[PDB]
Amino acid sequence: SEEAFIYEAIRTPRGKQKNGSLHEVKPLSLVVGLIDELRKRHPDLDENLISDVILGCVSPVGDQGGDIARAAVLASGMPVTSGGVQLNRFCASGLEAVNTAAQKVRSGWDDLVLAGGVESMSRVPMGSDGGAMGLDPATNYDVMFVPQSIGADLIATIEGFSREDVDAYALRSQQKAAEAWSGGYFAKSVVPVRDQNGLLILDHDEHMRPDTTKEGLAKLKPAFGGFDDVALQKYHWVEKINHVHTGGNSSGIVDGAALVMIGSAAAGKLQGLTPRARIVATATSGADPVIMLTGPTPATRKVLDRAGLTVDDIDLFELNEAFASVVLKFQKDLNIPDEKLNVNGGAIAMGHPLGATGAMILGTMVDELERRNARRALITLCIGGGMGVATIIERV
Amino acid sequence: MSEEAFIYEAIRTPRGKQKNGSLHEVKPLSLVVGLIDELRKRHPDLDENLISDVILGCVSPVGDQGGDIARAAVLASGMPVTSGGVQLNRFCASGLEAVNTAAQKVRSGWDDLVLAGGVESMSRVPMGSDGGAMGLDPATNYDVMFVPQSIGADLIATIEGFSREDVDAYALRSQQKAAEAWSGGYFAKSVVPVRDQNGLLILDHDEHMRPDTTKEGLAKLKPAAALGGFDDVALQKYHWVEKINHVHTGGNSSGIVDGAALVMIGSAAAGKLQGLTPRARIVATATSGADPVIMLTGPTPATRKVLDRAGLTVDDIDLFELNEAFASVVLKFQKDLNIPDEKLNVNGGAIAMGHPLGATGAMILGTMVDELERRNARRALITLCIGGGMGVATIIERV
Amino acid sequence: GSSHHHMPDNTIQWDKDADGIVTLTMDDPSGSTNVMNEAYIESMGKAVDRLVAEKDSITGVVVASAKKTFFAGGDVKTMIQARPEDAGDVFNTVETIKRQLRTLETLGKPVVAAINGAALGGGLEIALACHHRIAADVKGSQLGLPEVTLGLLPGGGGVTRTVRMFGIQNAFVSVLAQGTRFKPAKAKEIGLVDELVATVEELVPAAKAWIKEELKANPDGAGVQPWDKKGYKMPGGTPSSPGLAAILPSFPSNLRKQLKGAPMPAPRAILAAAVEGAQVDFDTASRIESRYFASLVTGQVAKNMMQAFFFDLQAINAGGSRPEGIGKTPIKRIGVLGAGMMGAGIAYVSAKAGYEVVLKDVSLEAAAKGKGYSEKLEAKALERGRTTQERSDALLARITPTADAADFKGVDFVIEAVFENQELKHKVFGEIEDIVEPNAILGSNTSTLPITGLATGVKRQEDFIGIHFFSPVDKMPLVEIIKGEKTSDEALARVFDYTLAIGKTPIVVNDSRGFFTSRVIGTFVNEALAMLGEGVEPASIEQAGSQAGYPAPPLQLSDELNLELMHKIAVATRKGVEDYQPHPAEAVVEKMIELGRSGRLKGAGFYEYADGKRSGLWPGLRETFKSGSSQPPLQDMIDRMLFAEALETQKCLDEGVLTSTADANIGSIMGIGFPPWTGGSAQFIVGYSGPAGTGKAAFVARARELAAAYGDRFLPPESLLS
Ligand SMILES: OC[C@H]1O[C@H](O[C@H]2O[C@H](CO)[C@@H](O)[C@H](O)[C@H]2O)[C@H](O)[C@@H](O)[C@@H]1O
Ligand SMILES: OC[C@H]1O[C@H](O[C@H]2O[C@H](CO)[C@@H](O)[C@H](O)[C@H]2O)[C@H](O)[C@@H](O)[C@@H]1O
Repeated sequence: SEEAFIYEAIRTPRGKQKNGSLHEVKPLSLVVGLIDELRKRHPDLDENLISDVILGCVSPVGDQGGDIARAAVLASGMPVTSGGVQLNRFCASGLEAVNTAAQKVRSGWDDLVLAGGVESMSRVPMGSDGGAMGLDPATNYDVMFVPQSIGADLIATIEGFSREDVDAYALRSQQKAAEAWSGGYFAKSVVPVRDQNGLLILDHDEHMRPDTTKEGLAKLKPAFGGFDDVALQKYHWVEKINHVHTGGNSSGIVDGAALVMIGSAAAGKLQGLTPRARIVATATSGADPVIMLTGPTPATRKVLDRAGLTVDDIDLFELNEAFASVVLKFQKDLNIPDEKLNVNGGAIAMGHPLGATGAMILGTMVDELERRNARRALITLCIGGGMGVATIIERV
Repeated sequence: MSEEAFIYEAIRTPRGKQKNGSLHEVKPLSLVVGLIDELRKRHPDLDENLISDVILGCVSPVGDQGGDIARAAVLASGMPVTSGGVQLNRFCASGLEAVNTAAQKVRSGWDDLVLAGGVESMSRVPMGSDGGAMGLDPATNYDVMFVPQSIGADLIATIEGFSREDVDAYALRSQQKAAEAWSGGYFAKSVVPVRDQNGLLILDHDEHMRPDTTKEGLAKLKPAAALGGFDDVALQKYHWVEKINHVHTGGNSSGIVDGAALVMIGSAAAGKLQGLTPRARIVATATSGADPVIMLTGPTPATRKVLDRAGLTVDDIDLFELNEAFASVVLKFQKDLNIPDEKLNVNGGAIAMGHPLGATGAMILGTMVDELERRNARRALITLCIGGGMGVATIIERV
Repeated sequence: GSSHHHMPDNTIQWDKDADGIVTLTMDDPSGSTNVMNEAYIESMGKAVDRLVAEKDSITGVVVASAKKTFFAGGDVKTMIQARPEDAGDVFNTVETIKRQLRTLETLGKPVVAAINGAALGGGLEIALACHHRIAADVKGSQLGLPEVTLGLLPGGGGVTRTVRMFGIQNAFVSVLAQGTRFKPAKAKEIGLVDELVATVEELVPAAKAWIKEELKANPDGAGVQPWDKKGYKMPGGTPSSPGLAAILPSFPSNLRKQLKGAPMPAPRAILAAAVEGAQVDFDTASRIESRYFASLVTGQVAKNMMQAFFFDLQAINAGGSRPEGIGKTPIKRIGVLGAGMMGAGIAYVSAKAGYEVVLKDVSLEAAAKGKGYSEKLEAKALERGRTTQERSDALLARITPTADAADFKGVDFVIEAVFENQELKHKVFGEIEDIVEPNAILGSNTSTLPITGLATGVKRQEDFIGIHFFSPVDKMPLVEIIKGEKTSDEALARVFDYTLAIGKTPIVVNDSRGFFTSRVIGTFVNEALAMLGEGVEPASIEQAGSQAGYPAPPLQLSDELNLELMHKIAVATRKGVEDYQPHPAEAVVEKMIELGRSGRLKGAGFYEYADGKRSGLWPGLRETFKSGSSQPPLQDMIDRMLFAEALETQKCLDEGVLTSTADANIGSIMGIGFPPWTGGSAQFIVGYSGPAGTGKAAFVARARELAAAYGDRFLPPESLLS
């Protein structure tokens, strides 16, 4: 019945992994800083009307364990009735938090919900949580576990994407991310991180290498425990895997956090909030977990059917740049026009904070739709384990 | 709001004890896969491709419980790759939160048939193994006034006036009503015995139960992670209380056990297409909270909020099911809302059978579906106290 | 750019010997002690660049001093002036300072510290950056990190390096949290220092010898700290280690228990900086330490504590309240009149300082239980090893407990500690004033009786003076010197020197009824009793007292002082004005007397007492005063106690009872236990921080908010109003 609307979508900058600016900032602090920015924009918001806080986190251990969402509620001084729950659906965890928030608002039993995610990969590296699929040999042997970097190379092998091809997308992401920054696209949505004294720590995406050239990308060496033989046991018609992915055409490992406010039209009207976009549809699907990164295509198909829409009805496509071939595969499958796809750069340039990316690229499209004065945007991410999450937003 | 969410199945494993427990040798993934395979046994012609998500609560999702154990269960059990799989953590309520979220997904309409529940193998992944900012980082620990739940529970008993005999009286009541339920076959259809890869039995009952508990034996116990200055910290906020009466022991507190629970939830159209019969309807859900120093008074406002949401009062509810974390928490809840005694944890609770952090919410949720059915009653209300001062409540109506 | 820098004199003398061992001798020519000031930072900047330029001809470094002390403290004149907007400069200064020390640390070659004297605060931070430390075991030499006592923290690598050496828990508990100072023997014992020598002249030779040996014996580990080695293991584990992670959530609660909930942000910041620093590499850790340091220096607590325990305290120790021009006069034989818990405590701290005491009472049975106070205390010190058996026997042998008045011959210092009665003192002083030495000091330990009135019971009124001690005398560090209008400036200065000779701090106070300490601590106690009579829960009153920063909650203190003594003071004040609107506490005092409960002396008071030990609040207390009927905010109770004393301290400054804000602060802090975070009951006015503002202006705002709710006694005097 109720319709779910996005009222705010902010994110911290993404600090790099080696000698990063954010490496000294606890991930809990990143979330609190975004909560305090929402307060700055809406000081007369009745926080008692925020019924939940839903954060994605792929590695909920160490500084990110013990339900980091509830910690953000108490540490930021929000009301104790504001809930707080962590969830983990791997790479899509950030968008999954937003989807769940919307679906909660549609059911009527929540009024105003904060959703997002946090990942300080320089403090909590991926894999810090362990996992059965990886460490238990009985079920590892049976689900044919293979790291995503190999699935991405396998994708490029089957589809015929050359090293030049994946590198050309990498160069394009750097160019489009740099042009968006210099164009002021990100001025209102990227909240600089400061310390307890107000001194600046980070106000831009450090992983960006905007002086990237096609020649420098070819100098890089590929990332390449016998996981190659495991993959080719299932994809038996493929003789050899072409290892095309390097650190220059793969998503950067960064720290960052993102926050989104979501509520009903009645909930927003009661708090003086102007809706910025409407959550039209969400869909979760999947594909083979050995190749692992082909989830976006069926998830995007499902959400277009569920919303009564087609590729022609979508103005902007944003797919998480986990690897170059993943985006190229998606672009080939659905015949996405090149000028509609990841228009402001993506994770290859700016970085991929696991628990937070979904809420970041979601907020990136709420901003770009308003700037271009466009209507719809489809947001998707490939997920570890063969999953796929897609979402359609409509500008208001 | 449009689609109505219905419970179609609600099973669980027996709870194995912490010391020399039968379940200590079973990976927490296998506890989940075992419940998935029972659901296949009950409905061999279920088109699993209509299961859009698998939502498992888990409070310490590390080691054997890390890496999104929900998705691991989906891949391990051989479910379709389109069936998703997500872990969540809202402390003690993660089991019921997974069920509420599944129901809310069905109500939005963008999901059709959802598996929900939780897993927690506390003998293999002790609580705290995940760490956390509210505890291990001194900057914010000093501010949120962190206090272990066992001390807020004693603070509750000190404020409301619950003596050591009062809390030991409830503990006896729980052990008794749990032993009565087990001998009367109340749990025969829902508690799924755990077996190994050969079909040999591992566990078929709640090992933590001490059905021969005596009121004199409970008075012999010694009061109870709590060895620092937490007593003085709590009374800094609760400054009108002079001394804290430590009434809680291992015989009136929730037991530490392994376990898992699964609940199948879908729309009216979803179950009809698959030939399932809806057993109960999710009437309303609510989360609230209270002070996190005395963090266990959450059930009271969350229950009031779900009654006003569903347009009901305390009188309309036939069965109340509150998680027996600490005996004082239940006595407070009963004192606050004037809950009739004959309608409270009527099959015993966690003090007798155990409290697998991630799975408890779905375990006691499934306990009330069977008791509503066995009594031919109409409405049950399930609530849990949550760490950090949160509260979660759910009303179900029998169909 | 990012350098070792940022007009001032050069501080470090450079000398490279024929072996390639550089001797950096710090000798700031602006004062007697090497300070971490803008001059030092520049000098150490140049020297570190030179160690790197001439790295080919340098095999080792030695850091020495040309002062009596090694290196002590920071530039407090600068740090007390940092505003919140200056946090950028503060962060850059401590990072520059630590960038220098870090470069010295990773020079690729051993660096040894030659600690000839006190290495305190910033000084010890320099030595912790070296790979080896050698200390000359000389008298008065101390080593520690006392930054927390000024409301600061060891911001020059102290927190980071001590945690690297000892682990989180041991570094916090032993060194950082209370800024404990160590004698060179104790320093080597805990790992702060590595080895000792007999005299200072051996230091640099022993250092250059240690460099020469280290290079040949340990060629790969020369100039490499334990934490810069691959495979380093933090003592007691890192916060990710499961053993430490099991007990780590209890460190902030244990600290909250020790500080009783008071607003001291320095120990909180130290524990945070330690734990977060132990989670990251050494360089990221030291930067976190910088941010927590700037977080303190720009705050108000640090400015209060820096004003009190540095500027105010040094102004007093330097003879600020001492009359100018007067000369010293030695003391040879003290005579204590009365063997109560005061006279016995006066006989102990007088003998612990090396003075020959004569302790008289009214009976040999009571004078022996009086000297036995010095024996039961010398037994606690021999059981814990703090004193030898030879110095504990020479201490008790300078005490002669008697009941006769003839054996008072040769006494050149009389400190009377008899009961609080004027004509009794006139009698006690009359029968000794002639058989003691003729021109000796005549001192009284009265707590309310005017010294002017007591001075008429002797002939030499110019040598009659108040010498007010506090119980327990062995542990309280203040001596309130009361100047009667007959007292001369010499007797003032002589008791001033007596106070500095027994290891206590003196304030000088003009004669007035109640003096400073008693009168002010009276308003503190009466505020709690009024609240109790207003129906507030006693548990909330004690919690408000403890959480305000006081060493003892008020109702607990109201038992130590007799409730009958308070009734007496109230009758006295009423007598004076009539020859006055009563304070609401005066009804509680008499009501408690009427019920027979009056404190520890009666075995029954606000608390209950079983065989001499305190045990719980009296259960009948809530029925008597209808406790619980009034439930004001805790902060209102906290401010009511703090503001009553602060307002009463301004009244004393207005009336000429006190002559300096230095005496008002140190007097309130060391005398009546005013919370240290306030910096003193006078600093509390100019440094109040609340919701509604900060400074003297906000103090008045909060004063009127309290006066509008609880009584006009909370109305500020005019001297606070512009
Ligand atoms: O526990 C969550 C709350 O933490 C803070 O409040 C605690 O600490 C305050 C400072 O002394 C107390 O006044 C308060 O009673 C404590 O609960 C924080 O200020 C709150 O906003 C949080 O909800
Ligand atoms: O036992 C090895 C088999 O691994 C794959 O099969 C799995 O496929 C999914 C996980 O990757 C799940 O449905 C389930 O764990 C298995 O069916 C592979 O597809 C098979 O060919 C292998 O025999």
